[PDB]
Amino acid sequence: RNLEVKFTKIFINNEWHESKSGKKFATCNPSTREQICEVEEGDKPDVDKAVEAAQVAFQRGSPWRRLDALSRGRLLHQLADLVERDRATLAALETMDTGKPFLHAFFIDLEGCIRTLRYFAGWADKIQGKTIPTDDNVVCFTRHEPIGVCGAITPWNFPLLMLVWKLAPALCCGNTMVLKPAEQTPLTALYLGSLIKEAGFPPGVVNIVPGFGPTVGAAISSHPQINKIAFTGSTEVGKLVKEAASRSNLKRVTLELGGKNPCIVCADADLDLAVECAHQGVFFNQGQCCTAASRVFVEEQVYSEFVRRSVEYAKKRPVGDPFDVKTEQGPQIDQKQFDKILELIESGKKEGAKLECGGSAMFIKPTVFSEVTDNMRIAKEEIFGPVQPILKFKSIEEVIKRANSTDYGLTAAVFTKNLDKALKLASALESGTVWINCYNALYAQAPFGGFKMSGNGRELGEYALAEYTEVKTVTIKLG
Amino acid sequence: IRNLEVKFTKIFINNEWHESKSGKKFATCNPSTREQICEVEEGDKPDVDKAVEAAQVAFQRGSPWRRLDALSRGRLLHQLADLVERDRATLAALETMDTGKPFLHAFFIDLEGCIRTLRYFAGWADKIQGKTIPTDDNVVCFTRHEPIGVCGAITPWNFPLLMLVWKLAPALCCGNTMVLKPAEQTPLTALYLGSLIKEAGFPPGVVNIVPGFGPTVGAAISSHPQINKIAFTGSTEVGKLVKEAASRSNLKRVTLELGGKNPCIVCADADLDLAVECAHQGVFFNQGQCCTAASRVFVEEQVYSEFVRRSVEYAKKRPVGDPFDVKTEQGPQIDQKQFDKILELIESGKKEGAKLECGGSAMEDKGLFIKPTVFSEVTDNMRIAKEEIFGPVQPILKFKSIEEVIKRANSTDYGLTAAVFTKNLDKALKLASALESGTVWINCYNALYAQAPFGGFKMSGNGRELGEYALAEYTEVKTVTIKLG
Ligand SMILES: NC(=O)c1ccc[n+]([C@@H]2O[C@H](COP(=O)([O-])OP(=O)(O)OC[C@H]3O[C@@H](n4cnc5c(N)ncnc54)[C@H](O)[C@@H]3O)[C@@H](O)[C@H]2O)c1
Ligand SMILES: NC(=O)c1ccc[n+]([C@@H]2O[C@H](COP(=O)([O-])OP(=O)(O)OC[C@H]3O[C@@H](n4cnc5c(N)ncnc54)[C@H](O)[C@@H]3O)[C@@H](O)[C@H]2O)c1
Ligand SMILES: COc1ccc(-c2cn3cc(-c4cc(OC)cc(OC)c4)ccc3n2)cc1
Ligand SMILES: COc1ccc(-c2cn3cc(-c4cc(OC)cc(OC)c4)ccc3n2)cc1
Repeated sequence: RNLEVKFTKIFINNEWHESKSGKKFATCNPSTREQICEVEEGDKPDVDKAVEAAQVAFQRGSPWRRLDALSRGRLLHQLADLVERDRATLAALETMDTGKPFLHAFFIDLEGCIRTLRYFAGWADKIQGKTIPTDDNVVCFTRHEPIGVCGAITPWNFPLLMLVWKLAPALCCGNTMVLKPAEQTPLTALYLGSLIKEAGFPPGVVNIVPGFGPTVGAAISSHPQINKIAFTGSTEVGKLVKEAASRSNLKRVTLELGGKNPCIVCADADLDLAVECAHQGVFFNQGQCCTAASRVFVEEQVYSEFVRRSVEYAKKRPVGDPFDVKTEQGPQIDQKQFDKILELIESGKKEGAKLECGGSAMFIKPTVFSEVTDNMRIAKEEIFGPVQPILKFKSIEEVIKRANSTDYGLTAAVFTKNLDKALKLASALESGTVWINCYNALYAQAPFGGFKMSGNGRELGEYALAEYTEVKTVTIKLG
Repeated sequence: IRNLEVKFTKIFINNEWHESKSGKKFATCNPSTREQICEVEEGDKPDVDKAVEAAQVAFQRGSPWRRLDALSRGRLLHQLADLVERDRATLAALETMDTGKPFLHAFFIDLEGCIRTLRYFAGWADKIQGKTIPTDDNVVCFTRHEPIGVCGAITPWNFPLLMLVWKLAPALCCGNTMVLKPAEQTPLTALYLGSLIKEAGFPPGVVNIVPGFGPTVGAAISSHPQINKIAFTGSTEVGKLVKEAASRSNLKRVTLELGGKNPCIVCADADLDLAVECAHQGVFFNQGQCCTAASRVFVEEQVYSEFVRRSVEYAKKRPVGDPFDVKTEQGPQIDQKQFDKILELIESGKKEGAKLECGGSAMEDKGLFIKPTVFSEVTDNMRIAKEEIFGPVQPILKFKSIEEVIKRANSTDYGLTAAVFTKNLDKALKLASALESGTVWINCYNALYAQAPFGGFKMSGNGRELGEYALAEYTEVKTVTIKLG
């Protein structure tokens, strides 16, 4: 209920720290506008410090480096155990900090945090190079060593999850990390730093430096002693991080960004499954989600009954308090976007699109657009709010071209009972994940990540391990 | 072959030759005789835009190329490698003409390396393999390793045709399409291959070649919003530029290979005669102008002197002269910028206080050649020891303990390659593990195989080439996750 925030400082070498400037910023609560607490405002000197602590704890011969590969997973299981223990604490904090429904934060976010952690615990002693057939007198092989100090920079929509998805793989491969969390949502990250010292990782293996994007985050992406970065958030902000990494240190960068992620309904598709899952992927977590559906193509044979059954759904879903055990949808975080959404609601009005339900606030009331075309703004642009822009199509080959036309591509969900229509579509769509008769079906063992401008690199899979290893070749010649 | 005329100097788009949309041209010179081979078309963004739209369409869904069978793709690559072998002495000549590589070197290394690489990756085409992943009882989930799309490739002058092939083979077996820009210093063989690409029967628009200049064609490729992936072999300087440009627009995926301060450790318990021979050809091969050249040579005290003495006779004994001669080992350096720039670094050596055991100045001024040069008593903070010299210079150093030289070699930001010589099982391996280098040879030098990946650690690269690992850089992972009733 009323839960005290106990950790608010820079986490470095498993000791709690103050800004080298003593500056502080103050996270608030989107549910009820209320300053939660005051967190230390780190910055380049603070970063500079943690990055050194990471280099030391990564140095050869350190207690971290010498750990038996399986004891690396022992820790990772220990940390997951702890997360498991203090689970609702985290769900509570993550709710206070983001305004997610407390259950949503308890059964999705933290279930994902716990599962993702143990999955990569598995991999710690299964990271295998190759032994390669070359010449008769030559032993050749490759090792998959850890890259070094790893930079993690995450968004406020799934703070602890987006954070674990980078921490779990990075630590099993045996890097050390400097973590830098949103400003909107720094609480759960800072908690996990307690759990990290408790499970007993060596000091300096993980370090957290909360603060601001252009200050702290930008210090990371430019730092000469960080060897890799993982970023989850804004397309355009990723562009800069890639740039800075390139200008300084040539570090390895992997990004996960947004997208106009399509949602395709065929004539023979289960309609209640299609309509409802199209709903879960436009209105879940208040519409702000890496996996949200910018576009919803529907074949002419089921258009109106699709559009009709859709508007029935929007009006019945409960809004209100986040600690509500009867709600689905809390508030938005930063009104900076609140403006441009219910502006975009007029974009479709202005270009000739029927608005079948909703279109203003009370939060925003869930909205639905029929008669939408491709060229309208409300189908050209990502929307971090509930806006269901429903289009129409004759051919499978038609919607293939239409849905693939944007420069983004992180998610596509297809709905059909037909075997040929399922597979033909999946193979064609230029999307990192293609879901079929389901939405937001993320698993810790299937890689997530972007095609085209939705990012580069993958996360959550055996493929994740690639982004946290440098491949060394040994080539030995005998006499 | 001697007075062989250059047949190929135009731009290759959709398997048609072309002139500059501009009309301009530019010359390539023979560095051995310092005279002009001929003029090639100078491309620019409007040329690059032409080729990209070509490639964009040869990769379009249902293209002859995309509907093509997977093993047939393999067959074409095997087909193109046949042609190379046939026209091998044409190409190797062209390569020596353009670069002053000893011709025999280009025919037994360079071109050999090209055919072998084309064949390895030809073999990977029907064996690009994704995963099926267990998840819940009611879900089928699996991954496909789709091709990326239009892949830029941009390569230097030190191995013009080999650096091109290292990218073309994997990308082409993986089902991509390509816009290639060779170095302006060395455009001849990249064009010849384009002739063979067409003969081998590749669909038009699957490979395209626009020659021209770094800032002009190069950057137009790196920034182009419809190119989906770049490979770059070149300098660290240009390397940071190209990754930056890709970041600024279209967020392309970028893989980079760019030189190093490549350590060559020689332990006291070392076949010394092998160490001098390999750490000699290691330093000096290809006129010392190599991505993997040997720059800092660490030797243990117990053997420091007699190593140096053995290195210095090799240096004088090793033949320099006409590339077409069958007894040559070191042709000329590539151009005037390099020759002066290397000659200058020599003086920093003299003037930073290091015994000039041999050579030390250029010879027979009417050529672009340099006396093979050795140094002694070279300390760390010294200039010959901190910077990539791209030429014949052999700075030797003293070292005491293993842990001394582990720390000393991982002191740079580079780390493309390293050699270690010892007979000691634990030394070789302890060194092999601790060195921050991409490849680590042991009791050999310059041992590249297509099956083994090659690439940089730290500021020497991102990603790899020539291995099953190259496929990673030319495929995009998709996850298909089906749910059942
Ligand atoms: N003003 C507009 O036109 C407009 C419109 C809609 C949405 N938006 C975007 O919505 C975003 C919502 O926040 P978000 O976290 O989901 O995305 P984001 O890109 O802001 O996420 C950035 C993450 O990285 C850090 N970061 C921020 N700026 C950085 C920089 N310049 N260099 C390095 N690291 C940096 C932050 O601390 C946070 O961790 C805003 O950042 C904003 O760009 C803006
Ligand atoms: N006439 C000339 O300008 C000229 C001639 C000889 C030598 N040089 C210089 O000699 C050095 C030799 O370097 P190297 O060839 O080993 O590698 P490099 O990094 O100089 O060039 C690698 C390749 O990158 C391409 N490139 C160059 N600059 C680029 C840019 N800004 N954007 C995009 N692509 C670009 C070029 O076509 C070249 O083939 C370079 O400094 C080179 O430019 C220049
Ligand atoms: C309609 O009722 C449902 C209630 C609940 C679920 C449901 C989804 N879940 C997802 C995870 C998980 C793990 C992640 O990283 C591994 C990422 C991620 O993002 C979605 C989710 C864990 C548990 C879970 N349960 C489905 C249907
Ligand atoms: C003294 O006994 C020998 C035994 C074996 C060899 C030997 C090594 N080789 C390496 C290549 C090759 C291939 C490349 O790409 C695949 C790149 C590259 O660049 C340096 C070289 C080609 C031929 C070759 N032969 C020599 C001498």
